[PDB]
Amino acid sequence: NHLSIVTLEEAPFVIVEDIDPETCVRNTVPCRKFVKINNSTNEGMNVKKCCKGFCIDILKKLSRTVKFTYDLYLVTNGKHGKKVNNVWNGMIGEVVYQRAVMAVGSLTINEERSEVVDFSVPFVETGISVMVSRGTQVTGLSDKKFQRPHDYSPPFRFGTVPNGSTERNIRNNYPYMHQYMTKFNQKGVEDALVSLKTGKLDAFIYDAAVLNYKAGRDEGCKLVTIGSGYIFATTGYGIALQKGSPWKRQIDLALLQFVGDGEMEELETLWLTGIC
Amino acid sequence: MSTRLKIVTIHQEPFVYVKPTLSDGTCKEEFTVNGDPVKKVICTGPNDTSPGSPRHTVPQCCYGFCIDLLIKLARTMNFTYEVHLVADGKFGTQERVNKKEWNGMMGELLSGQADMIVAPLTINNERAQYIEFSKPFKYQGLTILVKKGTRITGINDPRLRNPSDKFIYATVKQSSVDIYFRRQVELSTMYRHMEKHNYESAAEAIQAVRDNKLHAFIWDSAVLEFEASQKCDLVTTGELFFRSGFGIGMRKDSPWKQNVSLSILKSHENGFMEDLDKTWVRYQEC
Ligand SMILES: CCN(Cc1cc(=O)n2c(C(=O)NC)c(C)sc2n1)c1ccc(F)cc1
Ligand SMILES: N[C@@H](CCC(=O)O)C(=O)O
Repeated sequence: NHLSIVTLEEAPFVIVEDIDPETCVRNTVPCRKFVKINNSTNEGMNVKKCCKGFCIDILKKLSRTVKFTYDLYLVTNGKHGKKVNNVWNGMIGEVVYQRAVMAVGSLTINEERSEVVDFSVPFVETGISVMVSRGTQVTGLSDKKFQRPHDYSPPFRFGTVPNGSTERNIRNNYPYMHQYMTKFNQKGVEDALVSLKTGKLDAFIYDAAVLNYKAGRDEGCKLVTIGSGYIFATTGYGIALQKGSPWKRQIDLALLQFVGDGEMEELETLWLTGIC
Repeated sequence: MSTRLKIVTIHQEPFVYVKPTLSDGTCKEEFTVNGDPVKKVICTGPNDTSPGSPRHTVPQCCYGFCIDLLIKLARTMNFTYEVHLVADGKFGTQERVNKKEWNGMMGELLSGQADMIVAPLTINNERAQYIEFSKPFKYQGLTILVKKGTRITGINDPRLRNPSDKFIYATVKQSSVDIYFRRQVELSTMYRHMEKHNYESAAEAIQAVRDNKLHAFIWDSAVLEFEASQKCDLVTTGELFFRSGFGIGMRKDSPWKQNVSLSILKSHENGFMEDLDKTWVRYQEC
């Protein structure tokens, strides 16, 4: 009934805030982050941070509906999820190695992850999108500028934020594009939006739902998602749960109720809608 | 003896096209836009389309998005199947008999008549309480199909939010769109008008919008948006009120539920699902 639940920051899905100068106020839920004392010890401390966002509003709704309480924590070993020598890290990892009953955030459902964890029904449509400055000419991932980057002189500059579903999808389908992209690996989304706006990168390949949110909220509406916000290798954001979990049913039916009720379209109006 | 999967489906263009077998009982060799051969299965459905009539089962030619996807799920997971059409031509709703029962494909799946539903079956709370759905193989919504000339803002036109006789609108009886209006209070004045005019089939309502014997049709956009591209005399109005996805139906006991979703994801990821969409769903202009 009192479940360990992992999350990861990614505006607007999960937003971390520092606790008030005493406790967590408004729509915010408390969320602990284990912070190391130093980088040559395992000794650390659980800092009390304050979590909010679209997924946090889904989790807030789910505890009420499904009737559970939770101990919310932020993933420190990695990010979303990556298989390293057949050993999982990030949110996925936390659920696999029974450190979390479930993972709520901007976590992309994919076959690879569905072999190890059970996913709730999708709550946000996602996949791969291509953001450029308003004026770059790209048909999609299918572009010879991407498929064959050395056919063009000078070559096209494009990258992603590695160790996530996007990089796995590109590695899986386009081996030549992948090996080319690696030299343009971005630390995170903010670096890539700057590398884009400051002309240091010609296109940033990333998660559809985050790229679509970033376009709509762009200062001066210079950055855009190719097509009219076209998604390739279409998937969604799902709640990760342990294989054979008893919560799956209860969570799926609640999520399906929230879609039907209009409670989900409400969440999209509050958190995801943009200007541009 | 059998491990041969009973596959219930419905007729719904461009997902499942149903046509007669030839005189030898075989399927016509048809070729796609590309020039590649159209994959076709035999489907043992009835012939008398009339309600409360004797169902005489006859082999027919089944092909479309959902057939390509079934052939895929078959090859991939290694299983054999027999395709048959839903005896009552319905998707599935739960009706009062005290005791309640499901009609259409939903009834068929739950009764044992079918071991899996390969069709454009909308995922919803009602159905999901009783059956297991796969991860979606399509995300679409609901929209209004009208004759070119009929002017409507969308789902909130005065001719729809406040009904009459000058403007007659409806949906398909015993479907998810039926359930949708039947469970929402804000649409109570809409459903009470619509239940008076609801159609036994989508084909029938789309025909009635062609005949001008119907003014507007609230149905699945993947189907409606397609019919408009095929029939330039018909047009879709407004954006999408409500968004829903299609899933493969199975029983909660079915040991295929995992492997079905793993294939649907494999297919999305590797662009085969976009391939199917590019083949069937997105073609023609007006
Ligand atoms: C097109 C295939 N998809 C995308 C998809 C399906 C879907 O049903 N939903 C729902 C919804 O109506 N859920 C009840 C949302 C809300 S956003 C969303 N996106 C897909 C396919 C596989 C997958 F694992 C995830 C998404
Ligand atoms: N949401 C993605 C990370 C972002 C991306 O790879 O575009 C995941 O769960 O892997």
